[PDB]
Amino acid sequence: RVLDATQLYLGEIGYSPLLTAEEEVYFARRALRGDVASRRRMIESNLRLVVKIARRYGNRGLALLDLIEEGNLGLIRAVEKFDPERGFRFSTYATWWIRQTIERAIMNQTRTIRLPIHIVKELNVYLRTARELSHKLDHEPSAEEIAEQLDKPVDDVSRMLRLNERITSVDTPLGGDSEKALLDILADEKENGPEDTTQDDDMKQSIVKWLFELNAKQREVLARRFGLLGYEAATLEDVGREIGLTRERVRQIQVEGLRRLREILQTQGLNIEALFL
Amino acid sequence: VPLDGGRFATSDLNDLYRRVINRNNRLKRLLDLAAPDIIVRNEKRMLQEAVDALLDNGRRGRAITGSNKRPLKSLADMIKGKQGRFRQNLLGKRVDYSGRSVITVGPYLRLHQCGLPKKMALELFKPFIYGKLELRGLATTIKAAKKMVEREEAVVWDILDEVIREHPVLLNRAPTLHRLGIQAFEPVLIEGKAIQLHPLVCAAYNADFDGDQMAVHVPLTLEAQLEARALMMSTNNILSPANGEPIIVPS
Amino acid sequence: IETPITANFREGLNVLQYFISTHGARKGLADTALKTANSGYLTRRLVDVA
Amino acid sequence: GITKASLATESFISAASFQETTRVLTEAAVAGKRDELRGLKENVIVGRLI
Amino acid sequence: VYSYTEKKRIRKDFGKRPQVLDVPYLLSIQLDSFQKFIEQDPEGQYGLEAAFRSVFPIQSYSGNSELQYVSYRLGEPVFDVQECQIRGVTYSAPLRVKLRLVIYEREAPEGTVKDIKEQEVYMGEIPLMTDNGTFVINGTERVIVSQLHRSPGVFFDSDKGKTHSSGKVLYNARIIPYRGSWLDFEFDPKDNLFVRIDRRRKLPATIILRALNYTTEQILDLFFEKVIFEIRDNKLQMELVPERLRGETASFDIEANGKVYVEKGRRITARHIRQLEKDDVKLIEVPVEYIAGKVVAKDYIDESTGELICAANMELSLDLLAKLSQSGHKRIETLFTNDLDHGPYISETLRVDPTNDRLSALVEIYRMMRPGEPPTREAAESLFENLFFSEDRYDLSAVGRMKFNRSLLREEIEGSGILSKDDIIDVMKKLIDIRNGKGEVDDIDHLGNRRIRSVGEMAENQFRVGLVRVERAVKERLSLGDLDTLMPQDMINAKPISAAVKEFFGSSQLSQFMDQNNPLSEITHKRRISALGPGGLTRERAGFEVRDVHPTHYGRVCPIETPEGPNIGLINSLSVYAQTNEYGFLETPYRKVTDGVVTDEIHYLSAIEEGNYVIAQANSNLDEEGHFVEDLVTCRSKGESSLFSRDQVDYMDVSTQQVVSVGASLIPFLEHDDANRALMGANMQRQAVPTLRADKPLVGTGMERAVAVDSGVTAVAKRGGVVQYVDASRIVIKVNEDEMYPGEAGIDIYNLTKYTRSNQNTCINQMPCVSLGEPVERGDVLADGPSTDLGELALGQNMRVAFMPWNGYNFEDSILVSERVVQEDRFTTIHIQELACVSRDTKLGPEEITADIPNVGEAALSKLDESGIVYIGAEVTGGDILVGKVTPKGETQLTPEEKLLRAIFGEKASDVKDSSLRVPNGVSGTVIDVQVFTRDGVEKDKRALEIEEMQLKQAKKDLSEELQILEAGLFSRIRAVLVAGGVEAEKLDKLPRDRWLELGLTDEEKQNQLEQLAEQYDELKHEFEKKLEAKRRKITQGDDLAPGVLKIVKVYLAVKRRIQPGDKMAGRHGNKGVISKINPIEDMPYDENGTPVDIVLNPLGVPSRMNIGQILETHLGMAAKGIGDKINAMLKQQQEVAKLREFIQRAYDLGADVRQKVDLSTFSDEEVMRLAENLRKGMPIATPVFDGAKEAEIKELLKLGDLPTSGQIRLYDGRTGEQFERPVTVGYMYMLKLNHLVDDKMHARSTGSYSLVTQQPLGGKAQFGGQRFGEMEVWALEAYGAAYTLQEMLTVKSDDVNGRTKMYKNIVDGNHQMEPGMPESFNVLLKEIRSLGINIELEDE
DNA sequence: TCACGTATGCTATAATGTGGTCTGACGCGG
DNA sequence: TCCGCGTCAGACTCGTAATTATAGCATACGTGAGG
RNA sequence: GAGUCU
Ligand SMILES: [Mg+2]
Ligand SMILES: [Mg+2]
Repeated sequence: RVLDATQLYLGEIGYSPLLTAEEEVYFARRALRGDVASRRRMIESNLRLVVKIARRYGNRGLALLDLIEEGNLGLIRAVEKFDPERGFRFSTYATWWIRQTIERAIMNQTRTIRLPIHIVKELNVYLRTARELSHKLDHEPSAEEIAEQLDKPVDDVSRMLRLNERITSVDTPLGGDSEKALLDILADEKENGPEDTTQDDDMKQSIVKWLFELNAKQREVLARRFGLLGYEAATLEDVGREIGLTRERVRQIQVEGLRRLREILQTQGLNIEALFL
Repeated sequence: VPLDGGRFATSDLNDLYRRVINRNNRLKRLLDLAAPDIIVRNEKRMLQEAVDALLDNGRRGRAITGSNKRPLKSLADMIKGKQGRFRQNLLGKRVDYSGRSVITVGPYLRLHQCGLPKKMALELFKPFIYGKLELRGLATTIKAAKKMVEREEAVVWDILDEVIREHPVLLNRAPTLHRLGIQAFEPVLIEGKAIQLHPLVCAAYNADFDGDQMAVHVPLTLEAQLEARALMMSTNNILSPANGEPIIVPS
Repeated sequence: IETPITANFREGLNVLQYFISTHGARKGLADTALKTANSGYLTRRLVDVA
Repeated sequence: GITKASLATESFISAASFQETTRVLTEAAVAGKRDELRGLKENVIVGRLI
Repeated sequence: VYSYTEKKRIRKDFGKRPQVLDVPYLLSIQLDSFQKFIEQDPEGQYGLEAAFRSVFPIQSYSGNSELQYVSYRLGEPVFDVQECQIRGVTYSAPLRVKLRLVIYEREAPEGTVKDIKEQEVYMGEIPLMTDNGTFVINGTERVIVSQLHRSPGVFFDSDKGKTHSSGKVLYNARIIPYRGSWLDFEFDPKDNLFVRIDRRRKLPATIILRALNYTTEQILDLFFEKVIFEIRDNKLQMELVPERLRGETASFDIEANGKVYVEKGRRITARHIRQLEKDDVKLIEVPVEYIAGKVVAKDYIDESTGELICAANMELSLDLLAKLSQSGHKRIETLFTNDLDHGPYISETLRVDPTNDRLSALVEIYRMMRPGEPPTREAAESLFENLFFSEDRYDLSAVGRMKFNRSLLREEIEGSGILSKDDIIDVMKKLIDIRNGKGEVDDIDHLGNRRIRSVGEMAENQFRVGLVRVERAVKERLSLGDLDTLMPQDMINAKPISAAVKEFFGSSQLSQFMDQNNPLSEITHKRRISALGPGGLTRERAGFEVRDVHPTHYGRVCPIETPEGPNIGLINSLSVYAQTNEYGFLETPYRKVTDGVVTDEIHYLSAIEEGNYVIAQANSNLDEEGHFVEDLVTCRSKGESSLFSRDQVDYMDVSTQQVVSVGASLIPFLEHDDANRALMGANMQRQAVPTLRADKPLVGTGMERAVAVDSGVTAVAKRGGVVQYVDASRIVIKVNEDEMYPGEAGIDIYNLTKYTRSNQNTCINQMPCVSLGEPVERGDVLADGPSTDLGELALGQNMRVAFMPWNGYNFEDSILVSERVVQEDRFTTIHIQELACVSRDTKLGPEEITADIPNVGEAALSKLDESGIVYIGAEVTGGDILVGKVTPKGETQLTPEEKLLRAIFGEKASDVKDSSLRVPNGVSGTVIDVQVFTRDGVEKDKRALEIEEMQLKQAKKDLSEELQILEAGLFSRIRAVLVAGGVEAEKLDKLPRDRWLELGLTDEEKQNQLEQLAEQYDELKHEFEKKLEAKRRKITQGDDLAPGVLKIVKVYLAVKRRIQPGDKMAGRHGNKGVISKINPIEDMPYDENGTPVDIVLNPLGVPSRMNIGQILETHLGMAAKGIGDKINAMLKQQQEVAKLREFIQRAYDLGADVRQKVDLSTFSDEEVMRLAENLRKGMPIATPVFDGAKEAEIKELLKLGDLPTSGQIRLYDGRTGEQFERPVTVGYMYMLKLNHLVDDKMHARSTGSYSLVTQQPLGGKAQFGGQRFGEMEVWALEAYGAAYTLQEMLTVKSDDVNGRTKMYKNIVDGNHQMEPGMPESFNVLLKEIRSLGINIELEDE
């Protein structure tokens, strides 16, 4: 017995009929015409090719059994669109699909934030340029050495190189054996702490009382414009919908409410004190 | 979430969920394709492997490693053992209104007392100062009170002095082997940056002054002020609970 | 150890007497680092039951 | 013994907090056990009054 | 006798053991190991040379094309160390290697001469090691620690009673290669031999033998002896070797030609054995019943039929003996297998062995290591050959083969990396010898089995993995590639080799931050041996046997030097005279004893070699180049000490100091300190922050100067001569003609490294310690480092200490210091601090650095300039902005209340928010420097432009001075050559010098000198320009930064923290303590003379601690100051040069029989008064480690300063004025300010940031975090009963999100109310358990 | 109905079973 | 008797941020603006 | 990963 997933699938595909020249054409003749038996025993037989192609395409993004799975999917489209009428062989044609289906599916899954086809192939242009620049500039190539080789924007070379930077995980320890990781340092800035929470309770409870303080028509017009007491933040012209119905008298009364309130902050002890804030 | 620089970071669960969803969606596609069973079986083995890795990584087979060579932390791992939620974030906690420093003698102090630095006690008792500053009518709002304390105005030291009288503080040393590892004292504001400890309670803490550090905790609530003074005060805790003999003994 | 140190710290230990002393020095400091945790694990077992 | 008497307690939250977290949770899950929060550990966990 | 820098201040040495071997360079191992890795070795492969020869030449799978290594070269570094430390880049060199693509013809057999292509390819930049043994990685000095691992070879071991219940000691063997699979042989309870590869499953030991083509018959005829059984007529007979019936009972009546020797049931003693052997007894008649049980050795087939009568290895019986006699066999071979001596192991193993022949064994071996896979004759044979028997997958290395052969008692020392058939069998043989009785197991902790593996070897290892990563891509692209088009560089990748070496000089446990808060920490950290790391132990895997001290350590590793961490026996400092053996084992020097006379020839004995000889100890008195005076000498051999005769003495310890480390050598009177406290003292000596004023130690050992100089921090004279120019910044010395080279001017330049940052944010300054135009000898210290004084190591300060209690202010080693020490600012430390300001690129836009910042008072913008950078020299405190950074922000949703408040003042927030670099909270100092790194193409600040103007003009005056001093020094020689030939002194110096180089003489050897000086002048003239261009280019050049980063401004602050209560101080005998109070001078104790004490220590901190050295230090330190205060009085009185000569002379020759002998008749008048000037602070004294000063010598010295024998003085309380009841020990103890300073340690938090998932407070002052309330601390309030105190800390102080914000509001409203909830960490536990597929729900009331 | 980023598609020489660490201990089941 | 699994004290300070490799171009697929 | 108190 062997209870590992890999060496079991490998045992199965082993006892598989290795096809010859017009054996491929004989089955694929009835495969394109549509045959139950042909599709399977063509695909079943040619799994041995997929493994070898996937073996070289490893240690790059997925493990191994992952490349075989997406490799087997390329072998199936090789069988659907093979032409036995053409004198050329299947192992030639299918090698194009299995190298292709693995290459193109790796680009998507290998990256945690999904990186698209254009930006990845953009990037590979810059990467292979870098290796040739590097042999003759000893030190790694700069983003301007790469941009100036292709005569393309430094922003565009920096943009794509910036997307290559890999993602560190939160459960990675800085300590070693078992000290602390990155969650143990990183703050939740979205939830504000008691000091910050109570400050807007105190700022806005201070203001609920400063509303009752100013004149009845001045705290009506000023509050409902900014959307403090009303439902919607309106403008000088839009306060006319309510009862104001004025453009000059609304603007005089808005600023009249703020001027009496500016001297309420000069006397209570803020004004220039709370100007820095 | 984003690291300050452009780099991002993610949990190891996102990496295990992705393996599971990829293999599940591909399985659906290979069932759609009515592929031979040999292909379908490989995919069902890989689905079992990814689910088993998600739930408990290192249990069924060799755990799936990520980029670092270490294995991806599974769900089970955030539950189980020492660094699990239980032992680290639930039967024990990080605490507000706390600090520490290097301790030093206070042989002048009385047995119910301990030297608490100015600037430590100022940061410790911030909410009570903002509360006194509004009562005496010195600050209009909390933002105003915050700046008065940040400037360390002369008025603020006098109010800090007022809050702390008859308001006890808890002092703790590692290791906390027995209950006397924490004792309550009346704080005495001092000039330097170092905690002054009463010599007679030194036996309970096993604290020598060759560079020990001690944790400070504020009992905020009135219940906690009374619990500190009635149970955990240094003067109430003289005999050892292990043996009916005094731990508070001159050396 | 079958050979004990005849000397004292006022008189001073010689090269070998020190070397012999270090066997015991390290083993003591070793228990301060390691064996403390077998002992502290007893504290923990005891607390969880009572 | 200590280690067994601690795990024999009907509070599974006391047991999963001591040791053997993986085993405790599964045996409690299959029996459909209900912990009524008796002891100190349990209320320390939920953040209640002892 | 003594040099000029020694003449300034001589240490009175109390030594008595003349040092035959002087202290070697203490940083030898770092430099010599890495030097092997880089030096291109021609043949004897080492480092990079070995790497290429090993992996190359790499050939294709078609076998048509291959790459071949020629030669490699190292390019000069892009930035030197100076500029690497600044920019933040690795100090590394271009690796340029010549590689050649040789292609064979596939038609011709090997058509070798087809394409011989060639190019010199870039693969990676290897980090270079500094002069001091450091690597500068990303602008940090880092050290790679030497590893101590189990040596390769064979090692025999045994589980005693760990294996099994009976307690059968199962003996085992392990063949450990440098690369390749392990080979284990081991017994079982039932004494069957077994083999396991890579500690896989158990396979019968005879299976590897069948795989090496050994037939059943050959296997028995390796291990067992033969007994020939002759059948004559009827009576059965047996061939006797009398020695074999040894300690055995005679089973039958042993009778020979005509004599009964032993009766049935009788023990055959040594006498029965010599009776048969003297009578020369060869055949004996025996019963037929005796073979019943014997094992037949070979196959015996019937001559008549031709079939097996009995197979090899099968137990005979009477019916088998009948079939053999009648068949036609009357001479049977049989296995000789004693129950206690020659054991039948292989015999019983063969019956357990399921395999039959060679091919059956190879299958079974294949089936173990590759299980499930169907075997083939190709796969089974190929695997087993690639395990131990391939040049590729296996290598013992030279050390492995050498230790392997020396274990198996071989003649041959060097040999093959592959295991031979002989090797595997010889090992199985020795394993069985150990089980038998002769042979013992080797112990692992023996340093003869622990090999030292420094930087160079481990850098070579990683570089190989680099080449091996490339081997894949070479074999790949050789097959696919066109042969015609393909050059070698298209197949090579540089990134894997760069990456594998960068992984070592970066991620590795052994590459770490240099502990440089102290010269001693640098040099003892570089001398460090860790057995942790890859290829080594783990704390998980560390027992107590590895940790503890071993006999072998003696003289190799210091037993008094190791952390008191979890790493307590794992990490180890190297001893003083210790060295790495040629192979890698440790070795210690030893004076050979020939004819009983002690020869000054020294032999470095390896761990192995030491055990043979008897080594006398250093305590033994020689007759001064006669021999041992005492008839009996205390010596040590075979890991033990005993007394011996004098002709039996073979060797002797070279120095008194050799068992100890560098750290421990600096502890005075270490001989009187307990090992336990001595350990901490040497560990804390390393933590000692260097002070503002480097103060020498009055009570030294003498090693101070070896440490300070070898540490690299002191600028030393490369060549002696007169100092032409002295200055705070640099020293220029003109060299003496005899050492000066004839080509150049011969003027050395030392630009001294000035107030600069350390890794611990402490200070580094080099001050010139020789005066303007002073005569200097080669190898003298021209400039002092941070913790060094006239060449000697100065870690801290010595001061007047009184041992007496004081109102419990020295309670538990709490320390009472005078205001006068704080007033003198002598324990005040400098802390240079590095804070960076980074303009990055967010989604919303690039960040600006301008003084134009939204929401800012004029107090912040006052110290900034137009560009938004603080002025150099401006004092700053927490809150103050150092660099004005502003960041883009989306037009964020203003809350209506905010919109009102912004409309009230008018100042509405702009699109660009704010992220300015401002002084850390509470810290504060003076800005000493600002450095600006702008990317190539981003808009520069005008400040950056000022800095480029400053750097350029400075560079121009710097290289002007280079050419100017060098030209003046060069023509100074030409002028002297021109006089030797055509003397026209006064008249030639009148008109311009510019036309001096045309002038020659008649053609002599001196004319040839004029030519070199004139050609070299133009060489420097043309070099001056290409040098100026290099500086000017590097200054104009944009610095290439991380992605998203536009520019960085690095601001340097200088904090000057003085001592205060909480600061940790200590002596050097492990005597810790914390300042508790700074007592005013008026209050301190004072002696009859009136002089106030500096520090008052607790006497009760001594008897417990058993560190008496601190008291001997105090008494002697007092005596030393007593001499200083007498010389100070005589210099103030101004008595006479002849008088100072007498008193100092009597002092230096005071000891009973001192080693050093200073005659003052040699000193001139000017030399004596420079010396007295330095001795008046106190005569520095040296107490070697074990060769120290005795009580009598110290008391004798006390009488020279007119001080009491007792070293106790009558002190008087400063407060009261009355006397203390008894005399109190007072004197001078050299104390040390540890880095544990209270300004850093003190931390406090009310409310702060919260974690992302747990929603609990952060951790550490680094993050401004709350304190950990662990389950230990939970049990304390549980136990009291205080459940409210606990609930507070479990909810509203921790997770409870409603609780924490609500409670903060209750407390500002005054109301101290508990309004709790449920921790978010429990809410997390619920979802984490539910995501496991477990229903956890809250069944309510 | 283009513009733009994103995705799907197909390439016929033959090519057809994979390839990091090597050491803990003391207890307690199945 | 042998293999597998489970435990293995308590807080603190510092410190840094790594690597690789995926061809090239043509029609299809979705949303958003302008005639 | 290098430390500090036990
Ligand atoms: Mg103590
Ligand atoms: Mg202590």
